[PDB]
Amino acid sequence: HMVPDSRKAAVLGSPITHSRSPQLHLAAYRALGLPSWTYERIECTAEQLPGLVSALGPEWVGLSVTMPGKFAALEFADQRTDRAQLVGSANTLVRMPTGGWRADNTDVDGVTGALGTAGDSALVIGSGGTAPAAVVALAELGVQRITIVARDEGKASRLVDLARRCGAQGGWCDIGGAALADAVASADAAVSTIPADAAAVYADALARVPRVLDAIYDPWPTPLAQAVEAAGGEAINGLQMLLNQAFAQVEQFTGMPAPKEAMRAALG
Repeated sequence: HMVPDSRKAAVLGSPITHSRSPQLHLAAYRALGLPSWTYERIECTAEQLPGLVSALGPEWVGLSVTMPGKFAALEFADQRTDRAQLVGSANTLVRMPTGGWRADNTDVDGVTGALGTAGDSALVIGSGGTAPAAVVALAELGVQRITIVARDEGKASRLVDLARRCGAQGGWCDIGGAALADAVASADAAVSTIPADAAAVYADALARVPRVLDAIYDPWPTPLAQAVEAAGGEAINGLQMLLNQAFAQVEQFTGMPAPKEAMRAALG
């Protein structure tokens, strides 16, 4: 009954059925020659997360964390990356060689990896819970200006503040207002964080942004993507954010380069 040792990982959150993390990680571990590592789903509230992680034994190598637990994960960890602190939340907990848990935010990699570059002037469409990672990612892509295109000036102002704390210029553009055309005319890229049916209202107005990362991937192409493509631009969907989020977790958990083709085969 001599067998190789193995490690345990999981995704924590609630609801926990939509996450693709188990699929992408098991596809990676099998490609990396670690077929006995396990990756489970654990339903977990923000309030439950610290007690849950605190009790895990040394065989637990890493956790992915999704809503509603990302703030709690950052607070729980005894070490955190600078970019997780800057985003203000963590979607990743990695066991350290000598026992601690390190928090990171690879949602940032989702956007930097999916987009590649965002040029000099980038838009974030929306002001909801995924917008902070988009802002920090755009700043990490070296954009000079981040414009928050959203309806709620209050939620937008907090993202403008974050853009500036990241070193970029920032400002707000009312999605429903007269200033949108000028924001689009000078934009090099956009990240759209809102649902497809909400973005469809503004698809023609956003069509001229040359490169658009749409967080939505089902159905595809979205109305937004269709307009961008009809205008000669490039539309990228949210599966590429999920892919690039996962690359970084797999590398941190296994210490091996991400098996990218194997993970692409599991993407959907």
